[PDB]
Amino acid sequence: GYSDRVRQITLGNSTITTQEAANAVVAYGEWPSYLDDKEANPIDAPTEPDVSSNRFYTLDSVQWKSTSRGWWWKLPDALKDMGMFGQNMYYHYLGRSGYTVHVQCNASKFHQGALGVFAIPEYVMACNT
Amino acid sequence: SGQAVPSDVIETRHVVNYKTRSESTLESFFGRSACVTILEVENFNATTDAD
Ligand SMILES: [Ca+2]
Ligand SMILES: [Ca+2]
Ligand code: NA
Repeated sequence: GYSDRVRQITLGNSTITTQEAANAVVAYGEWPSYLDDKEANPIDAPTEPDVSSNRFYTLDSVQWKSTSRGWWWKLPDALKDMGMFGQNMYYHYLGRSGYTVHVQCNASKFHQGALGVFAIPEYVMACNT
Repeated sequence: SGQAVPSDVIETRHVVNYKTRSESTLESFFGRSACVTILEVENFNATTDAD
């Protein structure tokens, strides 16, 4: 019954379903986690907002056309204005976060096309002068 | 002097400190060859007291 194509993800008050997935990637084989005492740095008791902020936020959609060359976002930038995550981000000097990224694009059995979806650490880009 | 530390006046997490004061021991602080003077000498056929 269970399938590599069918998945549910629940975080906080939010749930995603998909019926045509292709497994899932865990970047570098490592699930996110909290910061251990033996690797800690700032000494103030941290805020851990948990369900208020650790939940799915859906960005404005973009349109894929035959002429599209692609899209980029940065993180945590893309979520800076998202509910309580954004508030916790901006009220503090320091923050860390992992992510579940879910990119959605359905069509039909008669459409064709392929999107590469990449998560890039330190995605530094060239300037235009 | 004042003695209070952060745990006395705020809520703190546990942070293990592995860092050491190795480079501020007196031996470390003074462990450098420092220039203390510049002397001058010459070699030539001297015919005056000054030379
Ligand atoms: Ca909390
Ligand atoms: Ca305290
Ligand atoms: Na220590």
